[PDB]
Amino acid sequence: QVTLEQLLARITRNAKKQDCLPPPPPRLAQLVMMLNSELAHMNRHVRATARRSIEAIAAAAQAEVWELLEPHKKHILGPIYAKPLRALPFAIQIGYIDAVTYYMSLKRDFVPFDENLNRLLMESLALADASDESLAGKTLEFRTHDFIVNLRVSCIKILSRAMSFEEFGSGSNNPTRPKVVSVFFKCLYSDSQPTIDAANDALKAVLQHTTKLPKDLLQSGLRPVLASLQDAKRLTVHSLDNLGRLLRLLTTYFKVEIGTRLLEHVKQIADPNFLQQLSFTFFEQNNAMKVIAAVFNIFHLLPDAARQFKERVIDNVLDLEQKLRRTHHSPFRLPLYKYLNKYPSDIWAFTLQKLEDLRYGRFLAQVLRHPDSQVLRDYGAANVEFIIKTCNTVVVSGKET
Amino acid sequence: LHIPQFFLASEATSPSFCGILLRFLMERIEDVGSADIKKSSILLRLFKLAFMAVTLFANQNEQVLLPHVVDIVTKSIELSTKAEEPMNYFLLLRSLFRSIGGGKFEHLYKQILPLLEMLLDVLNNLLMAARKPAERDLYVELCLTVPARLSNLLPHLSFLMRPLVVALRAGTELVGQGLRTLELCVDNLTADYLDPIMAPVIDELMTA
Repeated sequence: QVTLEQLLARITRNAKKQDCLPPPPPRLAQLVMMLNSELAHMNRHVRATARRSIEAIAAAAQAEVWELLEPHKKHILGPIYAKPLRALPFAIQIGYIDAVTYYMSLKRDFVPFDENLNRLLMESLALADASDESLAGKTLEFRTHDFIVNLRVSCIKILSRAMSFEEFGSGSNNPTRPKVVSVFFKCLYSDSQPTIDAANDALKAVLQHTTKLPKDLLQSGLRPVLASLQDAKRLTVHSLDNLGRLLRLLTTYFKVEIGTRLLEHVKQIADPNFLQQLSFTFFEQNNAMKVIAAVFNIFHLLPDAARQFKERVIDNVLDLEQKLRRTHHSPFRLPLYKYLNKYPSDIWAFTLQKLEDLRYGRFLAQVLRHPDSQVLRDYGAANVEFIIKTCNTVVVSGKET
Repeated sequence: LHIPQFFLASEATSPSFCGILLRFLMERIEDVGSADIKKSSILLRLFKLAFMAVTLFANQNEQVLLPHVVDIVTKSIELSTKAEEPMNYFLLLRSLFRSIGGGKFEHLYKQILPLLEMLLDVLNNLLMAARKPAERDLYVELCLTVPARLSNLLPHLSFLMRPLVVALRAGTELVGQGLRTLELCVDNLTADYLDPIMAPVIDELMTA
């Protein structure tokens, strides 16, 4: 790759737009054709190298990539439209979808919305909507799983790019866009990180672009997550992760009392005998503790109305630590710090309101010493005067504490 | 280094310290192939101590190691392609494999046998002897001591043919291991099933 970069840099020293295009001979026309021929390869490094080289050639000649690639678009588009996408092996499908996605990004009208493109997009939607067992069967094998994940990511990316075009699905009025959004939501709740990230990016982009959401579609999207949050025994880390993702996506949509229900679940799970037995061992790898930590992790994502649960959460964490005989360290400290770092004024006021007690100043001092508690330190630096004033009032009040 | 070793050898404290050490080590796993001898030797020794601790108390420490085994194998294989010294990630795998031979639970979690065996075969195929044909010995030993049950290894048995022939013409240890494996295969199979598997390498096998 480095040798190719050096050669390309050397041979385009005095390039001009005329030399990089076919005559109405040109030096770089054959080179550009050859590089463009490699954009649909089955190897991702080859595709990346080809597109890097094409961009480098275009920049030197002071031209646009679409200008250079317009004459040769057929050489890539014809073969892709000539076969049914559902019969090819995984790698060929991935390469074809990536090539089409890149081609339809150079300019708005580069790839017309003819019958072939619509058929390809419907095939991509069907593929993304399929199941692991359906796609040749998931034997738990590493390579088949990786191929399936990559194919799903490519399908999601192409559908997300098609969403940006106001032509796609507008002239049909059939459930195409709703189906795309439903597929995005279904992918957002998968067990694979790459597909999760792709779906999250696509969903946030579409939410920003639309600026509004039909009530029925969002109700359908949000039903599955709230379905599983109605039983303490059935609570799992994956459901809480999905809830956190949705809270991060749709900020001003959710409602209060979900935190109270979660706290009720936490109280139910924390059995006294269970905790007494869980002591005497390294309980950081237990499932119940992980579920409790996941529940506590959500409170820093809820809207501003969650500010009223600070005392409840602090008391819960302190009581849990007391039951387990731990200090300075427990699985619940990190999410609690994340939550407390969002309301410095409130936490400082609450702490200073209870200066006489030794159980709260110690906790706040422990919180401040963590590397990530910077906003709290800034607020304390600002209001050191208030802190000293209240301490002086307490000391002058004339008590034994 | 004796303090971790003393803690890991004691029955009372071995599980908790093993868990803490493994949690710490899985965050530095990326420094194994750092090409700085002082940085990698200590990490490799710590991994060895943890695995030996797992071996000492099988019924207590196996559940400590269970969560991390798939991560260790996959991350080693994935990171070895971009490291400055990629052989450290296979020295680590040799240390791991030498400790869980016998009867354990993680054999069930190991369902990535074809990928690991194909990768080991490819690495064995394309490698200059190097610092003496020692990389070949490392890859052959990794091939011939993969942690699995013979029933699950009955398929993928064609992945052991070339390393077996390579082992039958090497030092005493590899020769003994190859003889052991070949005797096991001959004793636990029928001719009509085994002969087609051995056909591609049978001449070299008998000559060796």
